[PDB]
Amino acid sequence: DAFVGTWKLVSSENFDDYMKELGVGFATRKMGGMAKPNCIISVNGDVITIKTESTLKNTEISFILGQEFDEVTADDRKVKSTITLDGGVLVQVQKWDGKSTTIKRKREDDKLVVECVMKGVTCTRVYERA
Ligand SMILES: Cc1ccc(C(=O)CC(C)(C)CC(=O)O)cc1Br
Repeated sequence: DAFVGTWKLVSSENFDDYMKELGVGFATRKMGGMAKPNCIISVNGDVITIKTESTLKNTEISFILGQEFDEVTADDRKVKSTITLDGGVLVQVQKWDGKSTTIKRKREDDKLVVECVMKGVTCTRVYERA
């Protein structure tokens, strides 16, 4: 839709602070911090697939909107995820150990903008079409 495509990371703000708030250790933060992943979003019927690809780590999720699923995150958290579409924004929540984090993906001009919140920290990552 507005989201379908192959996207390349072009900027990132506050990602180290976001990872630190999630409890990610130094070695993993170091690897994640200067990663420049591609994000590949596709849809077939009810099922949306988001692939995130980078030199040292790939992940993939597939989901139906509104249906909770189990996810292993790139930093190895075992979480329960739910993704919904609200005002054209894809809103993902991950829940684990009584904590949560939200990841909002939105389309703005030429940008896929991804806002990640954990407690007081807000990270913004911008992707452009590859
Ligand atoms: C392999 C890999 C998997 C996920 C991420 C993210 O950064 C995910 C979040 C936090 C959701 C942010 C985003 O999608 O840009 C990075 C890499 Br490298």
